[PDB]
Amino acid sequence: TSDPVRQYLHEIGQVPLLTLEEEIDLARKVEEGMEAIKKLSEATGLDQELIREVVRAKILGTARIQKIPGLKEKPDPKTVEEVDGKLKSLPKELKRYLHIAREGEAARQHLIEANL
Amino acid sequence: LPAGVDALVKDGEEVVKGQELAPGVVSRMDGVALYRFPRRVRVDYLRKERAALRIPLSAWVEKEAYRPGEVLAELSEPYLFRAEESGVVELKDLAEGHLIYLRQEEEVVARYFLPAGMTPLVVEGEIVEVGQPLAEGKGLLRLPRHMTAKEVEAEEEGDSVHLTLFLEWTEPKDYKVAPHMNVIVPEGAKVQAGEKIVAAIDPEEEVIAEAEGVVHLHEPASILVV
Repeated sequence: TSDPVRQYLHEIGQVPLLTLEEEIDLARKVEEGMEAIKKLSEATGLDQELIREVVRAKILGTARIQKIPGLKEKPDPKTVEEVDGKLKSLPKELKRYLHIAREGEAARQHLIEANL
Repeated sequence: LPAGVDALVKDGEEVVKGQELAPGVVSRMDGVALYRFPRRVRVDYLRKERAALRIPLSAWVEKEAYRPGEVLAELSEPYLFRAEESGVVELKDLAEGHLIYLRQEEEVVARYFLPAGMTPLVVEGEIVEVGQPLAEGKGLLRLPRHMTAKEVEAEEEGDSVHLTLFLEWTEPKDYKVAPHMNVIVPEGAKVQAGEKIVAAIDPEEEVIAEAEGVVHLHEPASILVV
């Protein structure tokens, strides 16, 4: 009769476990992403968690993350989009750390799901 | 993919339904195949040398650049190749071919090239003399199959002709990757000398390019075609 527990059980059953290789690769990709954010903080002169969340806004869904934090958290066109445009002004060595960052961000999700 | 097995298709290449991506792996969907955790990483290193060989002109085939496997000269009778200089020797066997380094004290005197079929008459550490026999061609004697040749230099004062060559080739090398390690440069990537091919946890276990060359990836733990 539509058990809520079997739902979650088979939902986590879809994503397989992770051996040593995959695990180490994941963690390394994550720390790489975070340190990438650390350099990108010196890039445009921004904070860690700022750009870190700005990455999420472009990954785990676009409008939905800024739409329902609750009535007031942070403005989408104002304190978000300008961060996207401000970091778009940068050359190769800089602009690549962005992709490294988001990559690590995805790796974090994969890590959490694998060990669920 | 089973451990100890390579891939038939190189990384980032189109594949078809039914096409074998491995002896045990057959793709069910047309797409782009991608390597997952290569267990082994090979490399090809470039080797440059400027090397001399003296052969009778009544033998030698006229060529500007000999290539791998390309037939070199003729040599009717088993002409002995006699050293034009004196020195110690360094016998370096390159595949089917050979190399002789005539050396005095620190720096070498001269460096001579032995094509496949010209057999070394000396042994590394032995001494030679001016005009002393170095190698012997049996006739035939074609340039080896892993090595190329550029920049012909032809000097002939008589029946015998001295030939200087700019000889470049590819020497293979193999690195066995670990789970600690993470491959950086892509497939067939042209790499510099001293660059880090494959990183790792502690740099002691890392992979540093021994010379200038190209990198290859093999034995993927799995192959994901999308």
